Amino acid sequence: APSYRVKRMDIAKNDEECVVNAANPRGLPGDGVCKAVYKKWPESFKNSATPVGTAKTVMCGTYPVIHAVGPNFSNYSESEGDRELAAAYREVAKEVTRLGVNSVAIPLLSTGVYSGGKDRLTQSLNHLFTAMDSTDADVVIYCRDKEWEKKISEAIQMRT
Ligand SMILES: O=C(O)c1nc(=O)[nH]c2ccccc12
Repeated sequence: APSYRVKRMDIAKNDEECVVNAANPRGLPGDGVCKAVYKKWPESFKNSATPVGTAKTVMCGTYPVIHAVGPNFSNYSESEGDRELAAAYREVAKEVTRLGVNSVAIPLLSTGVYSGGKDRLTQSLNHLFTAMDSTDADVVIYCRDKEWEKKISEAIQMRT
């Protein structure tokens, strides 16, 4: 029976069958999640560019890296940003299904330097649930903060 879990650790050390990179539309290495991700799967960045609100899979050997591009809320209106964030997660669910994986390691898109300086834990996590609820995969959400870990865990436990 597929589950949602949260882990406070480096997504580059995930124990899942594939990883979602919080990517930029240029397909460039970047910093944060994208940094450790670039260092662990650099060959996954070959032709990894995909537009805001989309996801693109690049294989690193047989290990799929799903480059998902959340909106930078600095650049987007709240309404248009929300739509692009929902869309990015929809494309992640499609890739996860197409790959036939049993599990996926995923960050909360648009919650760091793309957040526009605002707390988007609930906004981002709800878009993640909406997309991934139609999939068969175990989902492991990776965060770095302790508080965020607690809140994500509570939101997971609240649905069951
Ligand atoms: O803020 C983020 O977590 C984030 N979400 C994303 O979808 N893409 C990003 C690309 C570069 C840096 C940060 C990000």
